[PDB]
Amino acid sequence: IPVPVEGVEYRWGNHKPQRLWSQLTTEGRAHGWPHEIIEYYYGLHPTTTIVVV
Amino acid sequence: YEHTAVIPNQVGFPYKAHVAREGYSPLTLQMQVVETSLEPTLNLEYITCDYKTKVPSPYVKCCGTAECRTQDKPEYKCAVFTGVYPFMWGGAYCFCDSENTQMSEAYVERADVCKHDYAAAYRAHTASLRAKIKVTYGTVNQTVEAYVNGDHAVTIAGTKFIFGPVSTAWTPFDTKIVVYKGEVYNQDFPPYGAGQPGRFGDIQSRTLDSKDLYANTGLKLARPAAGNIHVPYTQTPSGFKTWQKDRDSPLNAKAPFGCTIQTNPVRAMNCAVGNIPVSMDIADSAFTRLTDAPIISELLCTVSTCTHSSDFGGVAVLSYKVEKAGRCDVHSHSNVAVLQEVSIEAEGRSVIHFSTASAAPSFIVSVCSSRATCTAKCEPPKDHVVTYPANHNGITLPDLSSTAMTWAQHLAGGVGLLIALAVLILVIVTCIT
Amino acid sequence: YEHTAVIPNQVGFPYKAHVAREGYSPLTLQMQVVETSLEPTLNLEYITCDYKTKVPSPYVKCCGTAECRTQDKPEYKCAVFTGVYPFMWGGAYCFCDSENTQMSEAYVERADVCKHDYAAAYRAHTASLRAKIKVTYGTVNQTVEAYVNGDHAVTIAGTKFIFGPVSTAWTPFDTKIVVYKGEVYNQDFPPYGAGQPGRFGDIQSRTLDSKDLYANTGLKLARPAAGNIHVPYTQTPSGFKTWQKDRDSPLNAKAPFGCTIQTNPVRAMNCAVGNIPVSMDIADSAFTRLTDAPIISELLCTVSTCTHSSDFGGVAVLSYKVEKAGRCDVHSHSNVAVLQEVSIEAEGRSVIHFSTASAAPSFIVSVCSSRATCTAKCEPPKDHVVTYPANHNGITLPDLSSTAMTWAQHLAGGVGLLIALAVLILVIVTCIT
Ligand SMILES: *[C@@H]1O[C@H](CO)[C@@H](O[C@@H]2O[C@H](CO)[C@@H](O[C@@H]3O[C@H](CO[C@H]4O[C@H](CO)[C@@H](O)[C@H](O)[C@@H]4O)[C@@H](O)[C@H](O[C@H]4O[C@H](CO)[C@@H](O)[C@H](O)[C@@H]4O)[C@@H]3O)[C@H](O)[C@H]2NC(C)=O)[C@H](O)[C@H]1NC(C)=O
Ligand SMILES: *[C@@H]1O[C@H](CO)[C@@H](O[C@@H]2O[C@H](CO)[C@@H](O[C@@H]3O[C@H](CO)[C@@H](O)[C@H](O)[C@@H]3O)[C@H](O)[C@H]2NC(C)=O)[C@H](O)[C@H]1NC(C)=O
Ligand SMILES: *[C@@H]1O[C@H](CO)[C@@H](O[C@@H]2O[C@H](CO)[C@@H](O)[C@H](O)[C@H]2NC(C)=O)[C@H](O)[C@H]1NC(C)=O
Repeated sequence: IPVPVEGVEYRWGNHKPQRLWSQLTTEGRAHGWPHEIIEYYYGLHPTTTIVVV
Repeated sequence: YEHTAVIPNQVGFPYKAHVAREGYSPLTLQMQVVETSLEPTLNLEYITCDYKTKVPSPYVKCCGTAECRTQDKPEYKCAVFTGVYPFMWGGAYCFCDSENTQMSEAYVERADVCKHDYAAAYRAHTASLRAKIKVTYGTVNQTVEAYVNGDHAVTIAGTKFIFGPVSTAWTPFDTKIVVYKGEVYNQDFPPYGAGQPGRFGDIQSRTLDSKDLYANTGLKLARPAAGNIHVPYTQTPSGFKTWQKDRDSPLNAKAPFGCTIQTNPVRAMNCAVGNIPVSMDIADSAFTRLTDAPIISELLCTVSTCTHSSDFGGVAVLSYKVEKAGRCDVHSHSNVAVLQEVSIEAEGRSVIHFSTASAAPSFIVSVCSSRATCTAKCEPPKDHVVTYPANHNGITLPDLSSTAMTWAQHLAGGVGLLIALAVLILVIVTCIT
Repeated sequence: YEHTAVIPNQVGFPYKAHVAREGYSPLTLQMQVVETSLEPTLNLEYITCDYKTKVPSPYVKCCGTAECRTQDKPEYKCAVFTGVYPFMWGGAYCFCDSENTQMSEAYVERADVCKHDYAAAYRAHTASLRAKIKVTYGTVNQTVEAYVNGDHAVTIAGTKFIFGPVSTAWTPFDTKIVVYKGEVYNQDFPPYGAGQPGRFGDIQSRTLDSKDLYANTGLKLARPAAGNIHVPYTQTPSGFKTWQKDRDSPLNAKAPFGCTIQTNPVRAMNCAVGNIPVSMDIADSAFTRLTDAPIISELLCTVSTCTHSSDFGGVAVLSYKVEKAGRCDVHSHSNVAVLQEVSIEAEGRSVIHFSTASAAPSFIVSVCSSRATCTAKCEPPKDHVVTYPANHNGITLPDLSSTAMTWAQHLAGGVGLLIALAVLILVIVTCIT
C-alpha cells in the first residue's frame, strides 16, 4: 500500500474503514561536525530545492 | 470587543486564538471541529426500474377477421395474422383453415417493485458547508452547531460568533450525478428521450406518478408456430438490471480528500480542504480584571527533551519566578509550534507539551503579559507509521535557529574586500595622470 | 434528417426555417413561442411574521418576597419590586404597610394568526426556461412544451426536436429574494441575528413548525405606578407591521424585459431575453417526392406597394406559368423581411404579404427550387403608435439598388485620373533626365 504524508484509508471485508498516516521518517543524522547533512534535507522533499544549493 | 481569525478545516487540529487585549488579563481560546457536512441542492428529472412485459390473453377466431384499437398506452403493439390453425387441449378449434386469424397485443407498464428502488438522475448544484464545533474559553466548555455561509451566526453563553463564508468554493462532486439505494455514481445519463434500448435509461418518468412514460425498448412481436397457442415477442431485456452488475465505480472508493459520502440527504463529510474565516463578538464577562491578575516577574524557559513525532512529543518544563499566583494562560507566538492545554496552574514551575515538525523550533513563549524565548534541537522518532493524523498543522521546515544555517553564515566572503583592493589599485594607477 | 436553426425568443414573432433537402420538394417550418417562463430554483433561510406579548397575570404577596425561577421560553424576562399598595374594587388589599412585593414576567411567542399571513426570505440560484411552442408545418400543426436546456428532446409526429442551450441564463433576480402574500422584493435581509429590532426580520423561525423562534424585540419591564394594579411594559412596535408600509417598490414594477412575476411557485414568464438555438432530427417520411410536386418554370415576380408598418406592410404579387396543378412552399432567402404565410395553391397567380423594416426590400423569393429577384421602393407610414408588437424584427438599415447611395456612386469619381495622368506627364521632362 502506498503511504504518502497525506495518509491512506483502506477498507477490507466488513469492518469499519481504517486509516494510516506517515510521519517524517527519513534517516540521516541531522547534525554533525563533519556534517554530511544535505542528505537529510534531501530526505524531506527530495529532488526538489537541492538544485538551489 | 471584536476579533477575526482563521482556522484550518480538518478534524482533530486544536486551534488557539490569543487575543492581545491590553489593559486586561490576556486570553486564549480553543475551537475544535467535529464535523463538516457538505450538501448540494438536488434537482431531479427522472428515475428508472425494470419494467414488466405485461401481455393479455390473445384474441382468437376463425371464419372471419378483425382489426385493432391502439388506445393511449405505452408502446401499444398489435397485429393480426393470416393462417393460425391450432390444436388445443382436445381436437381443434375451428374448421376454416384458410380463415383462421389470430390477433395479439402487448404493452409496457412499470413493474411492481418500481415503487421500491430506482436511480434518480440528480442535477445537483451549489453545495453549502456545515459544521459542528466546540469552543472553550475561560468558564466555557460548551459546543455549538454552525452554518458557515456568511449569514447564520447566533451565540453561545451570551457571546456572538460568526463563521465564514468559505475561502474556496470547491465541491467534490460533479453536475449530473446519479444515486442508488445508498450510493452515488459520477456518470452521465441519457437525455430523457434518447433512451436507446439496453443501456441505462431505457424507460423513465418525471416522478413516481407521471401517468405517461417514455419507452424505446425495441419491442416487436412475431407469429407463433402451428399447434400451440401462445404469443412470441422479442426485445432487449430490462437494461436496468444489466447496469446493476457493471457499476464498477462508486464514489465512496474514489472521492478525493477522503471526504466520505453519505445519503438521505446526499452529503459529503470531513473534507480536508482549505480554511475558514471566523469573527467573534466577545463579551467582557469572560475576561478578568488585570488588578486580580497573577503578577509574574523574571520569566525564563528551558527544555528537557524533544520528540519530532506526530503526537505531543516535546516536553518543556518552564522556569518562572512568582510574587502572587492565580490562573494564567499560555500561547505560542508563531505558526511553528502548538501547545497542549490553554492554561497552567501557577505554582513555582510548570510543565507544558508542545508539538512541532521541523527539529529546530524557536516558538518564543507567551505567558500572562510576559514574553521570553527558548529554543531546542530535536530528533526524529524511531517509528515509521502511525494511527492518527498530524497535530502540527504548521509543517514549516526551514527555520534559521543558527544551527545548520550558521554554516551559511560562515559563507561570508571577504573576497569583496579583494575586489575593492582591485578597484583601489586601479585608482592609484590613475593618480599618475 | 439533421438540421439546426437559431430562432429568437420573442412571444408571437413568426419565424421561418427553410430546408433544401435532396430528392424532394423543399420544405418550410414555422415556430413561435408563447409561455417562456424562467422558473428558477430556490432555497430557504428563515421566516418572519408579527408577534404577541403573552403577559401572564400579576403576582403579589404580603410582606414576603419571591424570585424569578427560570422558564425556558423565548424572551422570558422577569423582575421583582417592592413598595406597593394595590387598591382593588373593595378598596384596600392587606395589612402590611411598606414590606409588600410585586412579581411579574413577560415572554413573546410567534403569534398564531400569522400561520396564514407570513413573509419568506430566500436565497436563490440559477434558472431554467420552459418554452411552449406551436410547430406549424405541413402535418396538422401540434403544440410542444419543453425545458429549453434540459436537452430533454421531446418528439412529435415522428420527429425529435431538441432545444437550447440558452445563453447566460440572464435573470431579473438578485440573490437575497424576499416574498410576501402575492409579491416579491429584493432586499438585504438580516443574517439570522436581528442586530436591530424594529426592523424587518425582527423575529425569525426556521419553518412554520420549528419549536423555537428567535426574537431580539427589546422588551424590558418597568415599575408599577402608585396605588393601582397593572403590569407596565414598554417595548418597541412590531417591525413586521411597520415594514409592510415601506415596501414601495416591487420587482413587479422594476422588472427588466417585461417579465410578469407570479407566486406559488415564484416564476417569471414571457421575457424577451436573447434567443434560442434549436436542432432537428427530421423524419424522412413527411416530405413529398419531387415527381409529384409541380415544377413551375418561366416566372418573374412583381410588387404592388411597400410600407414600414409593423403588422404586415408590403404586398407583392408574382407571375408564373404552370405545368401541373399542385402546391408549393415559399420562402425568402434573407433576413430583410418575413412572410405572412407558408404555402400556396400554386395555380398561376400568387399574392403574398411581406414586412420590410427601413429602406429597400431586396428579395430572393423561392418557389420549389426556383429563384427570383425582387426589389421595391417604399412609402413610410403616417401613424405614430400602435397597440401590438412588431413583425419585421430583422432590423436592417442599408442597401444598394438604384436609389440609396447612388449619389455616392456618382460621387466617388475624380482624383485618381488627375494624379496618375499628371505624373505620367511629369515624366516627359523627368525621364529624359
Ligand atoms: C388561502 O388559500 C391558500 C392556498 O391554499 C392558503 O395557502 C396555504 O395554506 C396551506 C395550509 O397550510 C399550505 O399547505 C401547507 O404547506 C406546507 C409547507 O409549504 C410547502 O408545501 C407546499 C405544498 O403543500 C408548497 O407549495 C410550498 O412551496 C412548500 O413546499 C406543508 O408542509 C403542509 O403540508 C402539511 O402536511 C405535512 C405532512 O403531514 C405536515 O408535516 C405539514 O406540517 C402540513 O401539515 C401544507 O402543504 C400552503 O402551502 C399555503 N400556500 C401558500 C402559503 O401559498 C392560505 O393559507 C389560505 N388562506 C388562509 C387565511 O388560510
Ligand atoms: C394551425 O394553423 C391554423 C392557421 O391556418 C390555426 O388557426 C386559426 O386558429 C385559431 C385557433 O387556434 C382560430 O381561432 C379563433 O376561432 C374562433 C372561432 O372558433 C374565433 O371566434 C376567434 O376570433 C378566433 O378566430 C382562427 O380562426 C384560425 N384561423 C385564422 C385565420 O386565424 C390553428 O389554430 C393551428 N392549429 C391547429 C391545431 O389547427
Ligand atoms: C466538557 O464537559 C464534558 C462534560 O460536562 C466533558 O465530557 C464528555 O462527557 C460525556 C458524558 O456523557 C462523554 O460521553 C464524553 O466522552 C466526554 N468527552 C471527553 C472528551 O472526555 C468534556 O471532556 C469537557 N471538555 C473538556 C474537558 O475539554
